[PDB]
Amino acid sequence: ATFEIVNRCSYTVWAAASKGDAALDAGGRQLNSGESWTINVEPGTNGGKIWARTDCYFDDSGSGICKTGDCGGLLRCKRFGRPPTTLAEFSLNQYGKDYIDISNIKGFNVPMDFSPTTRGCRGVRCAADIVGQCPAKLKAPGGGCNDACTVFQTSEYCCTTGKCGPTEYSRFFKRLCPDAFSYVLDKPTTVTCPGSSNYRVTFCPTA
Repeated sequence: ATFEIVNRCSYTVWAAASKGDAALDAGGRQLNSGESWTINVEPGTNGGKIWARTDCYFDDSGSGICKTGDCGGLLRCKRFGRPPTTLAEFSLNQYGKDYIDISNIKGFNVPMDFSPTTRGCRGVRCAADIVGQCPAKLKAPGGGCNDACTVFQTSEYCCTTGKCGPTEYSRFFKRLCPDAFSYVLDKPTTVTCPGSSNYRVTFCPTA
């Protein structure tokens, strides 16, 4: 599958692509404003994620640190990133279908559109100014807006035991971005696409 990752933000972002135990394609790339990166994602990739990282620096060996979304200090991500991270999530060729979503469960850093570039299903977007509107306790010191699980680390917010429900914090993300997951047990906003679709992830999508 082809994924085009496009940075339309005014700021640089360091794109990342991983399935949690390995990079997808090169795993990461610096994208200055307006740049894109086209990757190949293998068919059958399950539990893949693409995200932006902000305010990074790396040395010539590709080791360094990002203020949002850092993946073990690497340019070329092998593992998922540190919150806060707006997440484009996908599982491909799953019993004949692809499944895509955007999630704020791990917070929000950069606005995102995640759309097919082939026919037959909708895209989703979360492009409200969540960072500017972020409630005080969720503001991350390095920038972006943490989820309440990362901040409070209890099942009330993490949905590890019993049956978690919405909180004022989850409702904040949901109100700003109805089409993204706001907590683990949110009513799903996943889109079912034809198997073997192609996609575009756009940071700071055009309104």
